[PDB]
Amino acid sequence: PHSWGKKARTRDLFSKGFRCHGRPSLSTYLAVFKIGDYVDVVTDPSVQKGQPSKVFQGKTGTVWNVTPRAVGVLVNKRVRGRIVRKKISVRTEHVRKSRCQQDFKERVRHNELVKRTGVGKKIKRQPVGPREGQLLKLRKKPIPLGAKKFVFSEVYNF
Amino acid sequence: AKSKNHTNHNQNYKDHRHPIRLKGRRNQISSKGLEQKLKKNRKKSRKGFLTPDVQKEIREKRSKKGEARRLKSYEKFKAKLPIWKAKHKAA
Amino acid sequence: MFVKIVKNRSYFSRLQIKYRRRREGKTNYRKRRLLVAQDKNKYNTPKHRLCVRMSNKDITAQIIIAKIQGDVVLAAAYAHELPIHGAVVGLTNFAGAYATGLLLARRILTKLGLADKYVGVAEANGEEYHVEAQEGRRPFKAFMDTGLARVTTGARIFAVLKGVVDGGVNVPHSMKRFPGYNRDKGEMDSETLRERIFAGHVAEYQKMLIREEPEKYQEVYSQYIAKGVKPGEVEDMWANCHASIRANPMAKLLSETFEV
Amino acid sequence: NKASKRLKKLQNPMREIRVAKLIINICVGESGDRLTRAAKVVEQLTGQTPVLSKARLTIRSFNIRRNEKIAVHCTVRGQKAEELLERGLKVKEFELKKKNFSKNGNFGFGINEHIDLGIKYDPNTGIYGMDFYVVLERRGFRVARKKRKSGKVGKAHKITKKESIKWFIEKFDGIVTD
Amino acid sequence: NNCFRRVYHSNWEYLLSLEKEADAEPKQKALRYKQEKKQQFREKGLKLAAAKTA
RNA sequence: GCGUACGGCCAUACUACCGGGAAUACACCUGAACCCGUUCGAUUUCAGAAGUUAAGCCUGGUCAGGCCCAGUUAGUACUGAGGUGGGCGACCACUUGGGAACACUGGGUGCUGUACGCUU
RNA sequence: AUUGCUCAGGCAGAACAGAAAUCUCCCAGGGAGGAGAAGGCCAAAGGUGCUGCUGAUGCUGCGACUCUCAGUACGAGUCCGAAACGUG
RNA sequence: GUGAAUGGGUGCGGACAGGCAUGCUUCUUUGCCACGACAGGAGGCUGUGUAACAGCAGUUCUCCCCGUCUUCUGAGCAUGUU
RNA sequence: GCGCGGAUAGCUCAGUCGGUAGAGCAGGGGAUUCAUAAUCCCCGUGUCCUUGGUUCGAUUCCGAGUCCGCGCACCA
Repeated sequence: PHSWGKKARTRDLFSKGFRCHGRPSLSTYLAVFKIGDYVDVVTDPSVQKGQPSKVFQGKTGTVWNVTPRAVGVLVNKRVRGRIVRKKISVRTEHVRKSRCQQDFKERVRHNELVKRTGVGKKIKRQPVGPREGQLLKLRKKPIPLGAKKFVFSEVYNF
Repeated sequence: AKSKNHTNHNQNYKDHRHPIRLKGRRNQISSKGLEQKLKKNRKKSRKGFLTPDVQKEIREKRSKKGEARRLKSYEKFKAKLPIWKAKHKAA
Repeated sequence: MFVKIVKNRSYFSRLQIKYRRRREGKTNYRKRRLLVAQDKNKYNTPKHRLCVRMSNKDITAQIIIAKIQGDVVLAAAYAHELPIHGAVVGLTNFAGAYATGLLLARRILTKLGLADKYVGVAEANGEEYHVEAQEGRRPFKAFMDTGLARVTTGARIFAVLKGVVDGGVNVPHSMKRFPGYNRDKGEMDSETLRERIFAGHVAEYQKMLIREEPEKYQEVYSQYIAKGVKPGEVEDMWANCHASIRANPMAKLLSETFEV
Repeated sequence: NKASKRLKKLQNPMREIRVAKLIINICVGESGDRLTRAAKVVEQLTGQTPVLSKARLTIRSFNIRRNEKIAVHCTVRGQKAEELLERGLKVKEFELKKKNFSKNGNFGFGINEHIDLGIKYDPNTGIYGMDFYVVLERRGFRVARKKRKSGKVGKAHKITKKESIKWFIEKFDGIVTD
Repeated sequence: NNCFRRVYHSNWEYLLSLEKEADAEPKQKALRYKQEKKQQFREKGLKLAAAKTA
């Protein structure tokens, strides 16, 4: 595209949402990050400082460093045939606590409370499988399904 | 004379010949870059670390602290147990 | 010739609305972000703020901890619960603001357990008291929150601030916004600050209005006269209220402080 | 009794119209010779130092540059405002015309010579014309003017051209032209 | 949905629940200590059953 | 059933118009000796409590504008994979999956946390 | 940096004065401004007045990084530690 | 103002998971004394086995409550236990 | 198609790197002359092709289209 700036091809990318402008609220600042935490690197255009590069826009990393106003995150980046562990120093306005492990932690806490108290059935999370045979009394009478006559008007309404 | 310069044609094939992996995934990452206060505090903490034998006897003492109460109450409960068992019989 | 309506359906559709408490004219969100944003190295270590707000007939001070659910309030103190300590009239004064700040400081230090350790100053001077730390728990540290009020040299916001500073809370502060301070030279006048803390200005004005113009003294200051207050007992009234507060901070009824 | 209650509501005391302010304005278009004397005469009328207004856009048709001081004015409020308003309306013989009133109720009028206003010495500064703009209010109008917990005045409390005209009729006992 | 509004709301609810977790974490820690005590008891009961049946 | 202080989410909360508001309040409100600030005690600061819910605030209404929700548009548009399918093409149909949007219809018009009170 | 204020434009009004001088009120999500190309961003403000300042090279042969990328440099930029300062 | 299909990042556990107790720190916190002092009551309780919960075992037992003494900040790194 | 220059009162030329404009001739009035020309005293005459940031203002700043002229267009 014959201009590779730090914010090239980011008209739609770094645009806020419809009726979503304004600097971030206090829920963004009252969040708490610890080393090892998983975080979505999601740039906030209302804050022009500490921004990550556009190449870490939807990347989930893990926290390795916590500074006063910013946080260090380790994000994997496929270069061409490798993966490199990029280190970003991104302020906490451009990062969110990732729920990527929320279901897993819910399930683990469930199974551990099961095996600690003796109640529950220890989720194993199989897929949605085939069903069994039913006899299905089912008063309802079937509706005649079939093709219908073609009407040029009802197709090309005007 | 005039060439056909840029192309990304065989690049995924070359890049996928061998598995696309991270070189060191289990390896630790250096402490360089970590915040200076946290590095200094790790150093000083480890300096102050007690030894495993001192820690073992510390934990032993902590366990022995509330022992006169615990053993007494437990033996009282154990004494009252057979009455409970004989009452549960009558059910 | 009509006016091209500007509050269109498209105007209303594309219009984004301010925050609720900003529409209410109540929250300064820039100062809020700057004050409450805690260093990410202090994982869930809140910043306690002395939020001080004022109305026409009352002065509220609160130790506040901002959380995502809401703000958690520790040891509030209002300038209408001074009567149970013996400050019956002249509430919302500079004297009343100092009194309610001192009440808040005593209350928070009790709730925390630092009341008998950090006492601050009991005979209210006008000078600088910075809460000196001791061997064990450091003094409670809170940060001033003025909100939408205007800061001026001699405001009741800073009367409350001086109240809590003397009560023992380690609020960072300079004297640059106190009645004694002279911006030109850069120096305080502890005597004029003390006189304003004990309402020497109000008492002197009332003595002046009794000397001359003995009709404005009943136009204004009518309930000063309705109560048993007199120009000359105001200062020791506020002194006794300070003593009573420091005696029983967490008092809610008159049976605690009086009838003894 | 709906009618009784609503008549008493609109006959509340807090609905008495006052004079929020009176603005004395002298736009000369010049930059210091006549402008200093305009400032002096307006500070003799009012009792406070005036404020000097500069030109927005250089207009080579009115001989005004940008940032060049071209006018002077003063905002009086209260006792001297009522007095000076009475003086101006006396100059105009307490008659006024309906067009002089705004859609929001505020009104105005300009006079050509100020000596009649009770100013003694003419030639030290010179006859100066000026604009008296009177802005009305009721007690309660500061809800839009303050900063914390500010709202905006309700339609019942806002003053209109009709009641502004009738108030200027009753007080000052005057006339309003078509 | 997948709206920015929906995603931001889900994140705000996540942060709310993390806050409530940290708010009731002491009580939870007491409960979990008692639960580990009961797990100790269960393990030792199983051990006694095995040693008596052998 | 509510008030105030601080909030979180930031219109089901906004905008306009028409009404009602018990208590605590909040608010308008009164003055300028001081602290302080102004061209103007308007804002602001200080000091008060004579009056008023008139406005602010709260609350009720509106097939109001907006916003939100559900239906519906619609298995329509689009589309991954497939064919020695059709067609001169333009493009279309089929097989196997995924599957909207505007519009239209109708309904709704903040929830709530901490503290201090009112209502008792 | 504190702090106060709110912009484009518009209705209405005021001697000369008019389309356009200055003043007043209401409306105005930004249709202004932020040096410049375009894009993004921003309203008790990353706008602007006043004022105070010099943090316009964070002491070093001083760090980890990011864009570029060969994961080289220059450059540009983010994040830190602590001396000394500005403003509050 | 909406927004697919196809896509991209991350996560999906040990038999290293998860829980529990304790230590250290010049870092953080108001959060130290304290690796301290004191301490009552109720109880067919707890576990394995069961929809018949019968039966069987007793381990510093269960609850008020991980109590009170103003009441005990986190983080990082370790020591043990399961 | 390429590169460049130019459009300013009736004619010809200045002013073209932002605070409204000139020179000569011309045209209109008066005078000298018997009368015209020369000569003397005066006067008006230009939205600076047309279109946009316009720094507060543009002939004078950039940006397109018109109108006029110039040069280049080779080995083919």
